[PDB]
Amino acid sequence: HGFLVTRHSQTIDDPQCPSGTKILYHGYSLLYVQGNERAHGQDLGTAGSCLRKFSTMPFLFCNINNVCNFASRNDYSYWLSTPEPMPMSMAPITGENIRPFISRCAVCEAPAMVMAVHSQTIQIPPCPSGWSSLWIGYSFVMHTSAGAEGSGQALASPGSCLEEFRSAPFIECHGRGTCNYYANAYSFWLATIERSEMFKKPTPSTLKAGELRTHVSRCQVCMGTGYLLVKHSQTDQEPMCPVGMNKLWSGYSLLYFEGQEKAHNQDLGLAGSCLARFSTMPFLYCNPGDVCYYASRNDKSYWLSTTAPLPMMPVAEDEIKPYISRCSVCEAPAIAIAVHSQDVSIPHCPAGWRSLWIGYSFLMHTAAGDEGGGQSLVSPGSCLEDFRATPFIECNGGRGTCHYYANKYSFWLTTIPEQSFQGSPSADTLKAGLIRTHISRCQVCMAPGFLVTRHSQTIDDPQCPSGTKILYHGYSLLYVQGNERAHGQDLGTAGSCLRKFSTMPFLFCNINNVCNFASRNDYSYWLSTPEPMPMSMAPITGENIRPFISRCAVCEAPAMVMAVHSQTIQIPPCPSGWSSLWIGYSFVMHTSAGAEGSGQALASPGSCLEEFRSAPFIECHGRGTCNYYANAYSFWLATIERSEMFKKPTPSTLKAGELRTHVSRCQVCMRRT
Amino acid sequence: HGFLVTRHSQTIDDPQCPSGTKILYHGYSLLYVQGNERAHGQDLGTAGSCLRKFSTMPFLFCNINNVCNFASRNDYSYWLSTPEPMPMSMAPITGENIRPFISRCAVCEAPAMVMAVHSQTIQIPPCPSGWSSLWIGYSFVMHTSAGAEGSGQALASPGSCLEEFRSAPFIECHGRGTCNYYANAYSFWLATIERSEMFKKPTPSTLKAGELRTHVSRCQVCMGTGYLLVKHSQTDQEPMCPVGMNKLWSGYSLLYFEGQEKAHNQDLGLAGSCLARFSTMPFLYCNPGDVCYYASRNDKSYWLSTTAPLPMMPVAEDEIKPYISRCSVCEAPAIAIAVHSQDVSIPHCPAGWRSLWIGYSFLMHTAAGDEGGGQSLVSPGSCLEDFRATPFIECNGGRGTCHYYANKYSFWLTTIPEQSFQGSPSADTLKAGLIRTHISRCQVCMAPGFLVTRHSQTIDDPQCPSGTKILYHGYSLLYVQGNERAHGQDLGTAGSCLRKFSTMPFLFCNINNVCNFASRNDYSYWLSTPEPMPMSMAPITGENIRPFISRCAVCEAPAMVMAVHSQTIQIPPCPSGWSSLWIGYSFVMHTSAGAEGSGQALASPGSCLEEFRSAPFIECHGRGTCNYYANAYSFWLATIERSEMFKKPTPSTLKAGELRTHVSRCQVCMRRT
Ligand SMILES: [Cl-]
Ligand SMILES: [Cl-]
Ligand SMILES: [Cl-]
Ligand SMILES: [Cl-]
Ligand SMILES: [Cl-]
Ligand SMILES: [Cl-]
Ligand SMILES: [Cl-]
Ligand SMILES: [Cl-]
Ligand SMILES: [Cl-]
Ligand SMILES: [Cl-]
Ligand SMILES: [Cl-]
Ligand SMILES: [Cl-]
Repeated sequence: HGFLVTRHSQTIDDPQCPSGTKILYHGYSLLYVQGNERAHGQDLGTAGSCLRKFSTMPFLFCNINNVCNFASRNDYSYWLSTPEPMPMSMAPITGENIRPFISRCAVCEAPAMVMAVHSQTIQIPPCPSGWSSLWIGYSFVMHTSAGAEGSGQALASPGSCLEEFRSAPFIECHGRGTCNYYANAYSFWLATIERSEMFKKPTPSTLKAGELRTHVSRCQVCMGTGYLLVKHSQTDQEPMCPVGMNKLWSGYSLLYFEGQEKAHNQDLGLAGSCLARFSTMPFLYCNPGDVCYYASRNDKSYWLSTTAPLPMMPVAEDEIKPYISRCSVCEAPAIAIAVHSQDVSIPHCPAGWRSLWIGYSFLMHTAAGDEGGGQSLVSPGSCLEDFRATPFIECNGGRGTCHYYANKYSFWLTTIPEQSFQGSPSADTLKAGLIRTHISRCQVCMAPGFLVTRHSQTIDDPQCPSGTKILYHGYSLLYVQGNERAHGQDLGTAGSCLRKFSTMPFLFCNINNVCNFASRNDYSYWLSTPEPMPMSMAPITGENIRPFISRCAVCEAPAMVMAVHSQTIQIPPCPSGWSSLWIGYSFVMHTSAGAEGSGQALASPGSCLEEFRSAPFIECHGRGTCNYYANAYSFWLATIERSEMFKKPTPSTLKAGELRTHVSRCQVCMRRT
Repeated sequence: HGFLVTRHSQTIDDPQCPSGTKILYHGYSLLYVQGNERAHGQDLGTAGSCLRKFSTMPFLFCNINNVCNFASRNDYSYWLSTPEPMPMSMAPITGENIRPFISRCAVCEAPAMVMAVHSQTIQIPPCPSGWSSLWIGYSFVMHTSAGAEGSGQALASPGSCLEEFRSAPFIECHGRGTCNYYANAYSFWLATIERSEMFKKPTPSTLKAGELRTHVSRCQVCMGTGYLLVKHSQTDQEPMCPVGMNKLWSGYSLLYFEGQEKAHNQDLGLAGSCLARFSTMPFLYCNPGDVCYYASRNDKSYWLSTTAPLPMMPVAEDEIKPYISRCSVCEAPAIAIAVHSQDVSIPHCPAGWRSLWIGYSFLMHTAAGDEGGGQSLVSPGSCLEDFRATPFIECNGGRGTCHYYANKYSFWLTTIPEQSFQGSPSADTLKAGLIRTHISRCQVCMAPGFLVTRHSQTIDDPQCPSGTKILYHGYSLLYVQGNERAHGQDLGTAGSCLRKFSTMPFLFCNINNVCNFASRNDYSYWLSTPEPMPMSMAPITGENIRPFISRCAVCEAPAMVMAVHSQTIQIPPCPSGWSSLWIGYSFVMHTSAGAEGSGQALASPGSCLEEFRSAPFIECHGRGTCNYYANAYSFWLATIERSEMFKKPTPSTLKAGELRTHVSRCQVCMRRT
């Protein structure tokens, strides 16, 4: 069916594909990139973390004036690293001296899906019954470096299970060709939690060389038939698995971690959002000097919550339990997806598809600072059965307490009374019994196969590619920005294809159970068409917006689909056993207002746009206006010569007529069945 | 008395000192720097914006392991620029080709204080009666570039009045030696506002070459005897000036602007916080292509507010007026300062000092996103007569509406029952009649002369320097971090010298009139002593914190004091007419948790620390713990060879025994009287 597993050696040698899997290609271990000071990661369990060609600057950026710049500002790349020591000078490494520092990786095709399980103890967690073992490791969850930017791993992804513990598991590289370790490069790991300690104030620990792994959770990567379904009860009782679905485990509903004031979220539809053991501080962090700190600074955790009444002051220890939502992870015979109506009407499941539950369209959230995160709209995690203005609670780390604070926001897709296009939303403030008719509805449904999403980048619906069948058409949503926090929908997922357009397709709700729609200064971003910008350069409003918005198709596929990238001007061939759906250009990330943005998974078809555009997306506002602004940046994978991988990038500024000469090419492929 | 004015030519030629002033030195126009992705600006009206030696990397950073790195990561510097065109290649500029792009400046000594006034029309505002004119210009307020980081000008500073309008008034440089213009380099200007339009929804305008200056406010820089006192009524009536103080103007209480999701604040004790004409969008912005946008995106403004009752929905147009606090700017015979008690007791004014009012210690604020700002604790702007859990209102730009949202926080210095040292704060949640006894009190008092603040960086009180007299001693506060936003107290100001220490010297209050003290995950930062870090490297608690905290003295001076910096290993001589108070090392900025931080004004004695330390400050938490963490970074001005100013910086990594070889030296000087 085309499942993939990616393995990282954390040495200069290629890792072997785990028993029962077969090699597709090898590469270098890409952790994340940082462009215009915004980080965008690649999950280490996915093929996008494995790049065939290294470079300290593997991407470039383009502006709306059709000018692209390569290695010509101040951007970063980050790579998993080897045991190689820092040179005694502690000065940045350049050229071929970089090579001994970069981890290698393997992309392998598995016969069945692959996941990680975590013990939250020093013991190895066993694989689920009937699942086969691929490797064991240490629970790696997130990381931060320059600017305290960073990214993290999904806790059910193999990428959260590193086979070698390192206080310094990654190295920082710069567009100018330098790489080094820096004292603020932090690695975050799941900590060991005793069941008896779950609802006690954490005992802080400062750990040094020789005792570090004593507090690091262990993991095992496992392969098994079927798929995973995750349910969150939003109550203090574990949910029941649907009829016929064996339960793997129950736990506590984890929404996100905050380390160094940087959120790292778990998708509520994935098993990483269901943690078996609760703590107000379930992780620790290490600096590169082999010193780790558990519950010894000012970090926090966030959990989906129950209807337990708002406390007057923070709750401590065992008073926390009634507040924490519970979850169950279940073995499913097919992949569950969410469908959203953007309407008062509940959306029906497609004909023949088994329905699992009905809910409300939960999109994103913010709390302390402007940190937060959001859900994938094709994930069941975006469909909460119970609407709640405040669906999560904050747990303040080493304090051992949890509380509701006034800056907690939830964001929900809105109902839209128009059949499909809302260019001029009307602001409103909603309370009490007037809220729910403005919250989009959803249903979670079991799909018979797989989904491929395609974007025309024109006003015309795209055709479904060969071997796939249309499910629905819509508009190309790139990301949203709520309360100054950006949240994307991967362009390879059905969440980037919305049946209804609005310049403001969401609203937000506060601790006082008041919701505000199109009343503040929030944004939506959409892939756009070749429609020329107006000569006036003034914002576009209302019905005049329609010619600018790209259309999309969501299609049913008989097998899995992926993107591969050449990092050259040549088209990369599809892997053996895979056939071609389309070709395009390697699209990595983007920023716009406030330098916020999002990006694509490099193994996702969403990182392979069929039409190169220096300005591939348009910015819209709750005010009912859209425009192209001069700070809209698109980032693409750069072309790299194998012989020059480790040499200093040669900076280049490209103009119209030579843009696509330095843009990596890609192909989208589906496993032949 | 030693007043200074700084002028920027915006060309390659030295500007002339304005009539009635005399030249001290010339240099290059430094706008801001960015280190570890955090921006720190120098107000263009101050001598710290005028650096004798240019470099694309004029600073270095040091970590707690006594290792310093120069031009060896990925940092930035920004400079006011000339009319020089971009090269046709649009590729980064290097080497001597940079020189034609950098503005020159002059630092001049004035016989009296200097300010800017703004018309908010296309007409030149007249100088106040009895004030003499120095130059006229255009109202320049803030700017953003890479990462949408940036900084801005105080609206009563000459730095807010640029003599030449430019859509692209500054250029971006990098540690690697490159400089260029980028499409996201935004300049923000005060807009023209008709009195009849003040409380109407803004009319958006997209402006192109040939009509840009039609919407740009004009300004005049003026010199006059005496000082300025600013009062905010916190009501819809203008405050009366104190007896004997002539009123210059009345206006509306401006707290901050938000452009590109980056706050730029006005000090509530300075005349820039009193804007004569209100608008929900009082500024516009330009990109470097000579295209400007007024009320055409998603920016906002924030104002001090009244007791007008919380509206159920946003208020529009003329319903806004009852909500906006009013202000008056008054001519004062001496400089008013705030003194804070950190106690239930109201602090008395020093003997002989005229008292102006009594209030509560207002420290900082956050609202949309995590943006916000704060007050200087020696400024009367930190002493609000009326405590308010929500002392400001948000105005949503081009919507033309204002509202109170649930994520608005105010932060206040706390009362502390200990005589001077609180190492273990006890968390509490406060409501209704139990709040006010926990809010520090203040009094605003007219000082007979000037103030100099000195830090011992030891547990011993420093001596007041020659020619000054002790006023009080305290502890060295570097900055605070509330709701993930950092807010500093310049080390050359009395606000960095607090009579009482706490790991959590503040609390925050929410829209529901509930205050939370030491209950979440906030921070305070203090200059520290030579006390060794514990071998255990574990956090320090309670009374054990005392040996680590630096002491300070606030002293009365007969004249103004400044810092000068050599950018070499040699001590810079005091200017002619000025005598030496102490020598030290050029200290620019710092970051710690979350890569947040603050910095010093380079003309302030706070940028001249007498003891160089790679780890000059310690991090404390509301939990009652303090520690040195590996991501604590100190940034210092680097040494620069005049012949190599425009050449590529040579990167250097320095170890113990050679740290001070690349650290600029400074001297603190007082005008002889
Ligand atoms: Cl770069
Ligand atoms: Cl470092
Ligand atoms: Cl912690
Ligand atoms: Cl709160
Ligand atoms: Cl909005
Ligand atoms: Cl723009
Ligand atoms: Cl650098
Ligand atoms: Cl650009
Ligand atoms: Cl605007
Ligand atoms: Cl709100
Ligand atoms: Cl706290
Ligand atoms: Cl640390």
